Amino acid sequence: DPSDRLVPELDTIVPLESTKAYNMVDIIHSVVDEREFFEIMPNYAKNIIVGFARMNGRTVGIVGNQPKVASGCLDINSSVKGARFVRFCDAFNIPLITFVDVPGFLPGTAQEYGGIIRHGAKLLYAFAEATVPKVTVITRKAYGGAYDVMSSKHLCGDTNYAWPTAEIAVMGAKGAVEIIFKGHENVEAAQAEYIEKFANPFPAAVRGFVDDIIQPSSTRARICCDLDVLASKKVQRPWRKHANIPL
Amino acid sequence: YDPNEKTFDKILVANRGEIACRVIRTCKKMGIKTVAIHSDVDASSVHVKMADEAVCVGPAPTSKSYLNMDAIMEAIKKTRAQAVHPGYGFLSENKEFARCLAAEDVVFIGPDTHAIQAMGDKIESKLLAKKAEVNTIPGFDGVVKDAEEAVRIAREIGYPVMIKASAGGGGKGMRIAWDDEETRDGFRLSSQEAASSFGDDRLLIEKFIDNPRHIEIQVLGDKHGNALWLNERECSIQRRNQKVVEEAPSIFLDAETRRAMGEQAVALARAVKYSSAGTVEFLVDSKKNFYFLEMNTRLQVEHPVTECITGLDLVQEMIRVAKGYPLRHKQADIRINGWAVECRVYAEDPYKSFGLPSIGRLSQYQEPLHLPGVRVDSGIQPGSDISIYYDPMISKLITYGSDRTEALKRMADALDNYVIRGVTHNIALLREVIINSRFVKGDISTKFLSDVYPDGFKGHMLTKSEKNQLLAIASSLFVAFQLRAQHFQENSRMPVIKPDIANWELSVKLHDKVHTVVASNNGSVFSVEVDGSKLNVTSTWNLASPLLSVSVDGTQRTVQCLSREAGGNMSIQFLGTVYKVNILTRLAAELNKFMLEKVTEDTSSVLRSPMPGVVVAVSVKPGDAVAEGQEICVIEAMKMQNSMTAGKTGTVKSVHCQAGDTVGEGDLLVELE
Amino acid sequence: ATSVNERIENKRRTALLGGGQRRIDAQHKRGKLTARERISLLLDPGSFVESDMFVEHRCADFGMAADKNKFPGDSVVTGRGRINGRLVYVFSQDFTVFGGSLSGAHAQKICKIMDQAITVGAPVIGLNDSGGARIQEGVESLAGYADIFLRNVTASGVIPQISLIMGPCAAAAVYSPALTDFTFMVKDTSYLFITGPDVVKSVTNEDVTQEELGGAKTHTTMSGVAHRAFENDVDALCNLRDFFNYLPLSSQDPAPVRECH
Ligand SMILES: CCC(=O)SCCNC(=O)CCNC(=O)[C@H](O)C(C)(C)COP(=O)(O)OP(=O)(O)OC[C@H]1O[C@@H](n2cnc3c(N)ncnc32)[C@H](O)[C@@H]1OP(=O)(O)O
Ligand SMILES: Nc1ncnc2c1ncn2[C@@H]1O[C@H](COP(=O)(O)OP(=O)(O)OP(=O)(O)O)[C@@H](O)[C@H]1O
Ligand SMILES: *C(=O)CCCC[C@@H]1SC[C@@H]2NC(=O)N[C@@H]21
Ligand SMILES: [Mg+2]
Repeated sequence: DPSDRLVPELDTIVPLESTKAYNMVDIIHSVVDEREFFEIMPNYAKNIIVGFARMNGRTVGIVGNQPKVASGCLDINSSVKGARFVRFCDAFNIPLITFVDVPGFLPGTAQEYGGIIRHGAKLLYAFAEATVPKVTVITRKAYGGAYDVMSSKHLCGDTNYAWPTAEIAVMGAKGAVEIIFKGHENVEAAQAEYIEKFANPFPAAVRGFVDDIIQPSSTRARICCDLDVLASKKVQRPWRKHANIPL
Repeated sequence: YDPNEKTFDKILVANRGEIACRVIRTCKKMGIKTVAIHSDVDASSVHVKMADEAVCVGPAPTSKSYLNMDAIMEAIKKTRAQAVHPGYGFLSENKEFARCLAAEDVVFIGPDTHAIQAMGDKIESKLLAKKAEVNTIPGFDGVVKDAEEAVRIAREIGYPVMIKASAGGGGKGMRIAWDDEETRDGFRLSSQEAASSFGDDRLLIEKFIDNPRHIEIQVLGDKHGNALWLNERECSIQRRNQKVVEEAPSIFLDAETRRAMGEQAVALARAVKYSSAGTVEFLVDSKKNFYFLEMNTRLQVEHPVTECITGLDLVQEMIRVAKGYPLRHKQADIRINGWAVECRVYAEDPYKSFGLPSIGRLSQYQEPLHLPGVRVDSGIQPGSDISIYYDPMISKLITYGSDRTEALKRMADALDNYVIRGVTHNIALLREVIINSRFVKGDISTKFLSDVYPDGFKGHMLTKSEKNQLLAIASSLFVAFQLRAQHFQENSRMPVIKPDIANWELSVKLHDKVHTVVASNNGSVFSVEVDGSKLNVTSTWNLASPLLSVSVDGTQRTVQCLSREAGGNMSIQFLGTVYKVNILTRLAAELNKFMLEKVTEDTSSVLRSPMPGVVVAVSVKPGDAVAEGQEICVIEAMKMQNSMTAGKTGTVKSVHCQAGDTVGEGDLLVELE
Repeated sequence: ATSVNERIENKRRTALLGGGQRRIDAQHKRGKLTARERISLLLDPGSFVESDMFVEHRCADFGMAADKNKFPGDSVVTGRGRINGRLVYVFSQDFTVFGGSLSGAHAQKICKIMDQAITVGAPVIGLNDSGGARIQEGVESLAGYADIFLRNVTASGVIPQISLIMGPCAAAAVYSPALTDFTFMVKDTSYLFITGPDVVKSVTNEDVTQEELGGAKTHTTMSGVAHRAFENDVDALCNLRDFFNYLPLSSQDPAPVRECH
């Protein structure tokens, strides 16, 4: 399987409007070698996807959001499921590839009473402490602290890419409009200018939060090359017996 | 192809898909700008990207996007398009469309309004053909209204009676009678269905031809009163009264009959004053007698297959005629340049009613363009989506050769080397038809699919030698995967001790039989013993490429490995058919003999939705005791309405499908006993 | 004659007053203290050394470059001090300025304090009172949070990290306390929830209030997020000093030993 194989079927997989959902497993199958994927916990906490695959013959760990289930929102079970897999992959020098499409965390009193804060912290910690090479591709939404959690560049991420359909923001364009222009009460054109200026990957691109805005048909060709140059990655961290993960 | 020829500067293609791409390509070859109209869904299709400029003309449904007169007219105004090419279907045969186009300043590339009006109705077309001294099918003139008139006509047209309603393209409004009892009861039923469909109640009664052959004469006419007949075509292979395989030169016909047919078609075209490209269809019997049957006043779907044997671009000639220039060729210039065969690759499941439309998205799509003598007309690409709104046709595959055998061999190779992953296609049926003995010999009719497969398409029935070849290929592929699994990189800390196994003893389960296979490897050559029979399989063994070419005992075979699991299951497309084989090691099978059989909850009593789309109506309710052959409900999608029969007798336990509700594929609709 | 001295004095007197005396009175009416007096209670008298006192935010969109939207300090007071003679680094979020929302300068000051603490090997104590992330800042605000998060993971197991929530905390502001070793709350004043009750009604259609959703009792009796809850700020800070007396300054130091009777 050539490492420069193109994937033109990913050019239009993401629907234009955010209401519809797609299957991240299709993207994963298209990108990886021979379209072979060993998925871990495929029937539990299905809003997140974790598994093992190969890129250019090298074992890689795949983490992604599933917009089919619960619109891809993170919750307790998905947080723990992703966190332990990420920790295992980091412990055994296995590179991580992340596909990000997440609107936020699942709201409700059940999540708050169950300790959603602790498990979201678990996932954020697992992504932050990893010293293996990690490559992140944003396919659409990345809102709020979830964007920080899903292996942002600011967590010592190596390479971050955004598809042309991506959008990184503090929160939704609407709610941002009614939270900024509260007293203006003339949001008819404010919404238009806000969506034309911020509802796109440019604010993250111009500040350097994403390395490049790539075409979806080159994703595999972009990833393998990175995994070729990050194989010798080596970082140094302060000494400790062990850290205190929010278990 | 003369750029100096001052033709229109901008042309609007008011269609979509393969015909839109073909028209755009022809216009680009002539240095003409194009305008592409599309719906919201088809915002990234092949034709919109191929053609400069694009106009969204409405939502996904065709009635509001491609049949929307106002949007198309506004697009023409905005783009200042001089001419419009309708292609086939949609507004190709609409008189009000022609009136709107001829209104302001823009020309319509096709027949004039008078010709379309004359050919629209079957009775007027038949009387015009009779005036044009063209052999017509035995039948009465006018509209039949009473059973006495129907039986009176049946007296002279014989017991075989073909009750056909006016209009209804695609096989609609057609019935068959065999007796006066059958005559009048069928005429009652035909009047009922004509009132239900359009209310015209105009029924045509004619003699039913036994074992007919559908022969189409392509005719090209200009505005200067010149008509040319470009050989013939054969479209006998049909299901649901729709053509799938077309053969350009009719092996059934000879020179004299072909000349007579062409002269009659030219005379009829002159009578109608046709000034474009069209086709005149005939039902040739076994005794080489041809009877007129309908005239299509548009570019035919299977027009490329004749092009290969004539070297003429029909779209280019149509555009030149629309400009006003006369025909550039004479009758003697038309000359047969070999043999050409065309197959329509559809997105349908051939195992269900010789084709059942299916939806999905193309994960992989590759055409055999590198193979010799292969031309592909496709309006799709990798990642394209098949939706219920449009025609599920995937592509048209055309092969040209010196003779019929070369063309058929090239077609078989192209079908074997054509990759579609994501949807279900009818390549198995096409390949099985191509290599059929009757088709190769030439004895075919309009009911070839029905009588060749009475129960239905079951797949290729592979022989003993082919079964051994398939088993050898599967075993070699399994062993190749096992060998590749052991090729790690050097560790320098814990060296890998590769096992030195010589013979692999395997149990291979195919269909229901279990075979014992002994496989050995000598580099690139696998020696496989299946039940004593010894074979040698050699190949590059590239396990990642979608297509794998192997040589079994010298014979070259192209196979595809669609699926593969660690449990031993493999799906292999071989000779165009997908076979499932379960491969285990001998010890694995011996231990598997102790495994308990899991309970399977399949005792019939349930009928899911075989086809996606919208259910028009539900004919059953809970507590209804249905019988065999009783249709549960009717579902419409992609201009086709299908009713699935229960196939068993049992009281309906519950009903989950309601009339007018969107129903996906595989959804459980009605439960019964 | 140079007006640099008068400008410096004016900037200092503005920094001490935070966002204005009226907002200080509003904060006091709620039973809450300001950041600077919280620091004064927490640390030993005459031992607080402030850092980045004149740092201001750099936003320019939505008319945030006006003089009325410029505050020295940017809703956080950061520095170092001593508890019972032992060094500690402290930051206190100022709810007076933009509701304590985190901006680029806020995150920069917190990150600088954490970097100094990890360089010298001293614990970090953080008093959290923040509405959330400044929407006017945009993605920058998010970036800042992530920076803090990264350090919260880098210092984990190296220096003790203590969080005391003394006001509302929502959105991405709830993850830094979750990454710290210990987390204390103040009754009837502090809150911790990712989404507010209004969004909960919008999505799941149920009636809950802020106290039920993210109150101190909720997180100390059924959620397992907070460790202890105190009645008010003064008692909370006294108990924080008492608790800090137990811990070592770094993981490279042995367990503290005190005079015994
Ligand atoms: C990780 C998951 C997510 O991303 S969830 C969506 C992201 N949410 C956010 O970014 C902010 C959420 N916080 C809020 O909406 C409110 O501040 C909350 C905490 C709900 C209300 O708290 P409350 O006790 O009523 O305080 P308050 O309304 O009296 O405070 C008013 C002053 O605070 C300010 N403030 C507050 N939040 C922001 C903000 N995000 N951006 C800018 N300013 C903010 C207000 O502007 C207001 O300013 P001022 O101090 O009166 O001058
Ligand atoms: N009189 C007849 N006798 C025997 N078979 C017939 C007769 N009329 C029609 N058929 C069969 O039905 C098929 C449909 O014929 P026809 O081209 O008239 O259909 P249609 O649906 O009107 O076509 P179109 O799509 O061109 O409008 C023929 O190809 C032939 O197989
Ligand atoms: C649905 O999108 C319309 C498909 C095109 C029309 C079809 S294709 C074959 C039939 N012949 C014809 O002239 N129109 C029908
Ligand atoms: Mg026809």
